Amino acid sequence: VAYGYPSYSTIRQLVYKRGFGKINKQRVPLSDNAIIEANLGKYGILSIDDLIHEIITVGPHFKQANNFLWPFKLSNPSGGWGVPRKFKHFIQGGSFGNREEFINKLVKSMN
Amino acid sequence: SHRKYEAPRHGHLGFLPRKRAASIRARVKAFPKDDRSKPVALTSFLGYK
Amino acid sequence: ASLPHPKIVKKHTKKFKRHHSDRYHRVAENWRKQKGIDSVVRRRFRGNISQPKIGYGSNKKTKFLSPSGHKTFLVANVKDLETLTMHTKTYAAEIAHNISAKNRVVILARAKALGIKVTNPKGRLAL
Amino acid sequence: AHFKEYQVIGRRLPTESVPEPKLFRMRIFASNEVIAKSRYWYFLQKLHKVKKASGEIVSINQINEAHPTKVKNFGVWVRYDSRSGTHNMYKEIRDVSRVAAVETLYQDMAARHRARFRSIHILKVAEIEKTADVKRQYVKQFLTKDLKFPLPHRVQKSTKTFSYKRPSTFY
Amino acid sequence: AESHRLYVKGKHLSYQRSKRVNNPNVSLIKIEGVATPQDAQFYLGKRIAYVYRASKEVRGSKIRVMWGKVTRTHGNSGVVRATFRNNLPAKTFGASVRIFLYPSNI
Amino acid sequence: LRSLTTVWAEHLSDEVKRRFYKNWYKSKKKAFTKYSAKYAQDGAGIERELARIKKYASVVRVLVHTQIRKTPLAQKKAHLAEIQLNGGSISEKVDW
Amino acid sequence: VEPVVVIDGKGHLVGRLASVVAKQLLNGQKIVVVRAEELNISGEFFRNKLKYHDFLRKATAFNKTRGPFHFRAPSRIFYKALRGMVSHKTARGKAALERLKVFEGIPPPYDKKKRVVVPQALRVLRLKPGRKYTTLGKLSTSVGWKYEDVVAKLEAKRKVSSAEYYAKKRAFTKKVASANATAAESDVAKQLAALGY
RNA sequence: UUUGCUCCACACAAUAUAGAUGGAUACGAAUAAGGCGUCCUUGUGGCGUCGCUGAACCAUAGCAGGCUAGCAACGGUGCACUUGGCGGAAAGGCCUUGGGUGCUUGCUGGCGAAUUGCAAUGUCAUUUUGCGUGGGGAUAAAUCAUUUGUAUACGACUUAGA
RNA sequence: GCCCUGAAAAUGGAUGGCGCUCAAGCGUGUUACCUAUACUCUACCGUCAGGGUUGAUAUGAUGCCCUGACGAGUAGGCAGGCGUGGAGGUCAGUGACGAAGCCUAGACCGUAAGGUCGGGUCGAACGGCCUCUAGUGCAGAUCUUGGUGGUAGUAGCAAAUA
RNA sequence: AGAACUGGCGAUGCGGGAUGAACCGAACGUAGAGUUAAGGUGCCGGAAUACACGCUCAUCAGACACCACAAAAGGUGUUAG
RNA sequence: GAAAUUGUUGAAAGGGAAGGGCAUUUGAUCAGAC
Repeated sequence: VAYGYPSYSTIRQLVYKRGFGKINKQRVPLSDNAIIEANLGKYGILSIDDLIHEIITVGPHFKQANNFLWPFKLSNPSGGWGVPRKFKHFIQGGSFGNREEFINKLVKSMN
Repeated sequence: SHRKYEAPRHGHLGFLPRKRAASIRARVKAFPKDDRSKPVALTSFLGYK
Repeated sequence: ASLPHPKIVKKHTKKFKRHHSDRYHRVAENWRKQKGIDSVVRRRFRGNISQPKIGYGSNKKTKFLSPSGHKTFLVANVKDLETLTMHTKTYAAEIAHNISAKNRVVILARAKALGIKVTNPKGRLAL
Repeated sequence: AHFKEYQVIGRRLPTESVPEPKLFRMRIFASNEVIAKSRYWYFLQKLHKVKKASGEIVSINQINEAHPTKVKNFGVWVRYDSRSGTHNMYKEIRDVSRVAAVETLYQDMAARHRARFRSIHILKVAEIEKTADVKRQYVKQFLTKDLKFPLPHRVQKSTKTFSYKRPSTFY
Repeated sequence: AESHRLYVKGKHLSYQRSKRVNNPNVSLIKIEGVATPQDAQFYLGKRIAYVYRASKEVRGSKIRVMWGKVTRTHGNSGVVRATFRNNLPAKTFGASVRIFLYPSNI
Repeated sequence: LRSLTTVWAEHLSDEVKRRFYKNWYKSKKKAFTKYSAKYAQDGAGIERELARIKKYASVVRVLVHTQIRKTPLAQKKAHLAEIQLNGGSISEKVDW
Repeated sequence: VEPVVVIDGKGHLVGRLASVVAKQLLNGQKIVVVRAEELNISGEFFRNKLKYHDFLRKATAFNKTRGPFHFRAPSRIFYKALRGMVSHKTARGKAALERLKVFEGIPPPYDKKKRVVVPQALRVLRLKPGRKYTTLGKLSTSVGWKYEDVVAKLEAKRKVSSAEYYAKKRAFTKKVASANATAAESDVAKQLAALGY
């Protein structure tokens, strides 16, 4: 895996473009506030922007909110992986590991 | 395994192939080298055995 | 003059032929899947023939439609032909192979009266 | 990559028995932020009874040097691993900035002693403030008065594949 | 005058390909005077014609045309990708193609 | 080396022109008949190709045919060959 | 931009020239290479002579006639290098090799046509100064080429008639250059200079 | 052998294209050196200039390039003739004398274009072959069969035969 | 550290090959670019799952429709279908104005098993559908019987005096 | 030859290691577009005869894991300590 | 009155096999639609 600490811009763009909710074991594009409303309205979540809020500021209902969000299907990075060989650690010139803020650049090229 | 005993090979490999000649008159493939000091003369002649 | 239909896609137009039908005479070209342990056709090695599979299944909106857009219905007499009277825009009649010469004249004349398309109005014509 | 000089300060995690730890500092040459923090933990564990889990990083600050235009002459000490042993070394690089000197050193070691990034320790990089304090000849050469030299046999790069006259290397 | 040319000269290089597999759906085109992807961006979307002769008249001529267009650049050296309505024969690798100026952005 | 040109003599005997025939008994014998017309001029024709061999042709060879009729052989068909001249001054090789 | 490109091969590296030319033929360009005897190969003459002798011992054991052919001409040595950089066994590859002619010296009509060079294959630009290089004419002679003296004689003649052509050319271009200078500083010329001409 | 063969001019067909769409535009040599201009006491000379790419030079306006008028110079170009050379590495091309002829956008005028309809390569190149005309040019061999043995398994070879 | 000595095997030959020497080699760094049945989006096919819809007319509610996810496979299991001989039912089915069979680089349907048509030949029987039944599907078993090739106008047809 | 844990081949194609049951990448309905992996970009061959710092001349150079070999011991060859 | 195998005519291709797959040029032929 490759992971890091994501910013508001990265997370906001992900849900808007590639955010899907787990609706009765079905992968449903959000595409409306009522879809989140009828499914996450118990915890005070009423919108796609509210859902992003519970993600970035880890709230009391982050577990349910994150679980509702379907796992994101990303493509390969647009500009490439930045390295000749992926399966070395980021510290060792590779791709895997913790890239503390450079995940934003990587995910945006994927998104 | 090697030949138990040595012997020179039979025949010459520079006269290959042992085919028929292309003509009844053998061709001269080399004439004597020329020095332009002597009078003009033929270098060969034709006769019958 | 058929009911409107989308663009008809075939996804494959070569006839799938059994392996080595080109090689041996005793091997017919009717399709047979290879069950051999070593077969390069069964293991899908590159450069070899493809095998029939459900991915080549046609669209259901265009399945069974001839290029003119009608579905073939075989008719052997007039009574069969009249069952298509309300279905001229979806079905084209096609006279069965064994119908005699004088009977085809009757069907063809009846077909044009009802406006029913016939796919083979050329068989057994004396001309 | 192209190197940047960072200062990294870390300390052991505070506790009730011993709060206010010593806040050790170290200068690191690294391509990016994550490597600078890593190399600090790598080197610190070699001196003190500490590791990444048992301490914290308090600060990181990139150091870009005062005069990116004045040409310096740097004395550099290293410690590197050969195929058979560990050896110390001292050389000079004459260039415009501290980071470019290290960027020269790593290529220089990789070219002469096949020493890759992993097997090299940069001990200290200092400016030779006084000329005639240079002890190696290859950098002492350029310190003469009114230095000047030509560049013979210049090779032009052609855009088109075919040239319509024989090229000339005057310069 | 002597010259009546309204198209840029070009050569048909090959299909899109790996070293052992090719894609006949995409053709590779070299444009004279184009050496960078930056320069080649000017000819994207231009109409490409392959003109060839034959011994049979079809609709009032013995010249047949395979029409195409330029889709994108290819490589660092000004080569571009093109797709034609019918794939180019591949007997014409190194044959010349005409890159017209329409549609125009000037 | 490559033969630039050949210059032949005005008159050729029968025994030499038999070399150019497979069936001598079936012939108008048509041998150098139009070539003999290259001669019978004062200085026009033959001297050019001779001067061609002067201006070029660092090697000069001579076409000779044997007098096979003098020998007791029953052949009647002479043998033609090139014999290279190894004198000097290739111009006078052509003259000789 | 050219129907036929004729290359002055003197002072070129045989492998880099072969690569550049090989691409030209595969792209549809007709090429003629002249003066193959003055081509260079990087490496001391002794090195390149041993390489040919190691090449010379590779032959079909049971019949030398169907074996690899060791061509000794400088034009043929360059041709062998180019054939290896081309898929010569296919129809497209055979078509490419039809667009190539390699000559020794500068024969007729190519003797009155412009010669170009390929700078990325030129020896004075490629090789480091001081490096040792071999000349194909010398190397070919040591392995069996017979026509070093023939070619040198025919180039001594050709260059003499070529210098005669150029001496007349310089006289005429002086006469034209004088006319343009006199025709300069004219109102027509002033407007031309304003437009960059 | 029932009028055959070859070359020249156009007349129409067939045939095919590894791929014209302004010009393949000519010193040699060196590259830690050269090109050009000029001068002299002619050299391994002096002085001046140039490169840092052909992004050059030439050509290039007109119904796919029409029809007419005038002006200025006596140049430019194409074409068929003609005078004299040069070139053999695969020369097969290069230079040159004279006259004729067409055009000339070097400069200033007059007439025509449309409708291929809003683009459709929108057809202008050269390969070979055939059939016709009209105008010259010239009137053979080889094989089988017979025959020799300097040859020979058979083919093949070498001889002979109006 | 690179390079060299150390460094000897048998058909000619292998950084894959050409070939490459401030590399097209070695160490190292930074960008650009190429392309897998992989990843993202879309269409279409099937499978699985979760749902909607008897309301009147129009008949398949095992139907029509909505949503989502998924798809490699030997041995093997299960399921849905194509074809053959014969049997019950039905199409008051086809047919001497040509049944069945055979042939057809002609057309159409189906992913496929297969199905359908046109043309030629032919001469007396044969199908669709719902079911029933089995001596029901072949590329092979040195399979069985029959038939036919390449070998091949080949080996050869020469003991016993003519 | 014999075991332990795990992953694979068997039963599996596809891109790459020229070539290969086992390595690397990645597992597969039929297509289109885009982007990449491992591997690469003189020519074969799609893709920079890219850019930068050094080193090496080899009268058997060197040239990319598995993997298709080379050691001890030596060298005013050359470079840096 | 099938196939293997064969003759004749017609068409096409053929530098040490042939046959196959994707894609298209060319030639021959052809259905649909109007």
